[PDB]
Amino acid sequence: RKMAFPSGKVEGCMVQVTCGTTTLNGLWLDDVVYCPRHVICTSEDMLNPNYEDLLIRKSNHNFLVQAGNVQLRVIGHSMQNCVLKLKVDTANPKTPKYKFVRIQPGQTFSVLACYNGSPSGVYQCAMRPNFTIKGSFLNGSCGSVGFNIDYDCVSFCYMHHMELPTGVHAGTDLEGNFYGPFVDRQIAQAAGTDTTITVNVLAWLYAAVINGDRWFLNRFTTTLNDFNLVAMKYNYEPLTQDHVDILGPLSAQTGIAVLDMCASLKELLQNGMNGRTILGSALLEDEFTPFDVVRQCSG
Amino acid sequence: SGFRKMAFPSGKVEGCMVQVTCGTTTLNGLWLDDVVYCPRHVICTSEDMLNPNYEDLLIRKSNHNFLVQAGNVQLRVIGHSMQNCVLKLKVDTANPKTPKYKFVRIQPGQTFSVLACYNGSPSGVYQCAMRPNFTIKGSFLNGSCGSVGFNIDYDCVSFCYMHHMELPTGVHAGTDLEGNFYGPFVDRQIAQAAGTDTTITVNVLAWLYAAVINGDRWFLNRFTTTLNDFNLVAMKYNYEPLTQDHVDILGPLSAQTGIAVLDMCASLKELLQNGMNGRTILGSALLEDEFTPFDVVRQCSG
Ligand SMILES: *C(=N)[C@H](C[C@@H]1CCNC1=O)NC(=O)[C@@H]1[C@@H]2[C@H](CN1C(=O)[C@@H](NC(=O)C(F)(F)F)C(C)(C)C)C2(C)C
Ligand SMILES: *C(=N)[C@H](C[C@@H]1CCNC1=O)NC(=O)[C@@H]1[C@@H]2[C@H](CN1C(=O)[C@@H](NC(=O)C(F)(F)F)C(C)(C)C)C2(C)C
Repeated sequence: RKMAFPSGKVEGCMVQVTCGTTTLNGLWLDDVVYCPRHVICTSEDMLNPNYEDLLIRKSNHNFLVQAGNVQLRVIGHSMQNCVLKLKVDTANPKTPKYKFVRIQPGQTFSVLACYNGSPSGVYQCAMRPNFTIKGSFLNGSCGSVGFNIDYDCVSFCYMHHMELPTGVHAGTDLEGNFYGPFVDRQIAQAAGTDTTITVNVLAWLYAAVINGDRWFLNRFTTTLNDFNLVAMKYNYEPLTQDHVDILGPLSAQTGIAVLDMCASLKELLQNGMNGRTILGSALLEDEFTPFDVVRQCSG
Repeated sequence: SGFRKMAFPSGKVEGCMVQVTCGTTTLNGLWLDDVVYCPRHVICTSEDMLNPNYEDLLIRKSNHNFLVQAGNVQLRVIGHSMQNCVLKLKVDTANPKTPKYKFVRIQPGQTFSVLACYNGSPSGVYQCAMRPNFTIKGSFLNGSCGSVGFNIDYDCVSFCYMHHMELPTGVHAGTDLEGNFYGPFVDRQIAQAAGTDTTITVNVLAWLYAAVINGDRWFLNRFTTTLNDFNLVAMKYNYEPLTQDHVDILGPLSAQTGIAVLDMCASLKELLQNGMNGRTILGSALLEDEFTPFDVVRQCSG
């Protein structure tokens, strides 16, 4: 099934940041708190903000940072793209090993949804090819982060900023650069047409084969270039060299060449599933990555 | 908005997980105060699991045969007792990370989070429900026993499940923290099958309300039905009956959407008799039944 990473290492980094009456969540690592810069905005400000001018008027003593009800004094502030960086007087004793990463469309991560600095729930999702995520976020969730854990290292990849009219969500990496062509202004914005994540569908078919569900395999293969041109006709993402590489381990485990699985997928796309299921499903799953299959099938 | 299968944050439980070893058998334990809880079959060899004499096996053990590891540090066992299918190991150090907690026994249909662990180390968290046939549709591998399921209310962890075994159909079975199995199963390595399962009707309706709150409305219709006439059709399709307490607990979702519970029941009735026409609800091709009304209110309202 779809699992989240254990959230404990991130829970110990969640704080709340307040300007005036505007409050959201921040991320406390060592002696720095990271949060969306629109915390410095009033309601009217958000309709058409001048962030450079709003920050010039701000001082350290205007920022209220709290871990629980314990205040952390801000001793410096700066803006990096769409994130604020607030230096505080206390190094977080629960800081884990960590890094900041910018992920690619199709990569999955866990989200720790927080409100008023208080973790509320954890769920798994993926960066869509149109650079949105199908999240679950209510008022006050901004600053919630998405992450992956490898070994003892937390790779932070997403911070939440906004919800689009179609009910999907958009945000930045931890250097404040939006995923996608979105801006942190309350103005009409729309997600592009989404596509299906082909590398992930393939990983899910490999998973099916590993579990003994393999009726969909044909005795044919294709060329990468031929597969990519046909895939786009069904609103499927084309494969990159990196996609073919990260499928290597699953190809080796099953002995099924990547391009042979591509040929099997193409036949599925052309003829559908004749009232048949794969892993108990009539829909092809596209939010399980090859890493997810390995991690969840090996423990 | 949006709607995801959501688990509780797992940090408070991660701080309680440890490793327990007997001979060559290793699994997970739950360290609360100065006691470690774990499945009793940790004391079994391969031959023992095929036909265990648990009380005899435990009388023949001593404290020092139990190797308990928290992180990289060994804890010294100073006592041990057996409560049903659970072993309690008294250790000489209290867990400083112990949360406020209670042990509860849940009813079928209720949901909970599972923190899957291996060798005392947390691996993943996911949301489950207690099936009507007392199994759970988990994801557990070798070494996962002693993983627990829980809910959190404010700052209090309610432990409701500890993992013990996997049935041949791939569903899972375990105990409450008093060591009593959910369902008619035993901690012995012998073929065991579960009763026939049913769908958790009140949960399906809560999820239909979630789909409406999120703008997925295609399955609604202009009709209503009586509670009894709905239950007749539900039971025909192997769905649980809907009680008046279930109707009441759906009230707040009915109020938010303006859709009476018995109006939604008429839509579910039509879904059961006609199928979904290959359409989806909240991106699902099947009716989801592992969100309670509380789960939906909490995620869609706050
Ligand atoms: C931050 N706590 C929220 C998170 C939102 C609220 C409901 N669900 C979410 O994910 N972010 C905002 O309120 C941001 C903030 C001003 C407006 N905004 C929006 O998300 C708005 N959306 C847009 O303006 C749109 F459509 F362009 F995406 C809103 C209409 C409130 C959903 C700023 C700076 C974008
Ligand atoms: C605990 N570490 C494992 C967890 C298992 C391993 C595979 N997936 C799981 O959830 N539990 C066990 O190994 C228990 C333990 C001996 C046998 N067992 C089983 O789960 C076996 N099942 C059964 O014998 C059956 F059919 F009754 F469910 C197994 C065939 C190994 C899955 C005991 C005492 C039950």
